[PDB]
Amino acid sequence: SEEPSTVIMREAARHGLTIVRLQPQGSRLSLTVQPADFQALMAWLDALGQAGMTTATLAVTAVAQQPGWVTVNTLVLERS
Amino acid sequence: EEPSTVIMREAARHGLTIVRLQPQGSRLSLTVQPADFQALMAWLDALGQAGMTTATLAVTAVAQQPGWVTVNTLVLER
Repeated sequence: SEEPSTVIMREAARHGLTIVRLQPQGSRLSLTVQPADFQALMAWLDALGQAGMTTATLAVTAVAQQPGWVTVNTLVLERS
Repeated sequence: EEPSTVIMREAARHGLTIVRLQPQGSRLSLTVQPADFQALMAWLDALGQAGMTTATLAVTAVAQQPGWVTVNTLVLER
């Protein structure tokens, strides 16, 4: 059905995420994302899960002086 | 309410098992057993709505169970 990049970018536009890099990682997808509002990042990951893309690795750390924001240290998704 | 009360009540509401909850001032370091990722995120969202932010999170998928993860690091901030 839809290619993963289409879903990822449509949902990134909806939830306010900036994609620095999207590249394959074996059969998975590695995403490099600019620092983000954690609530918006969770809403985006939930939308990707609804499109059949599970979160294989996620590591985030709060941004200094902005506790509700996080640096996305690692993000890897599985294809649908 | 004390942060541990909210954290433990909400973990039980989302089926998550806490095996260590260690205070570090305004930060709380947790050790959580492997979990359904959607439930883990729902718990963190409910904690955020109660004023407790996710300061550090590191998870990796469970091999052969893709919707599940191991919670390698979890630190919350009150």
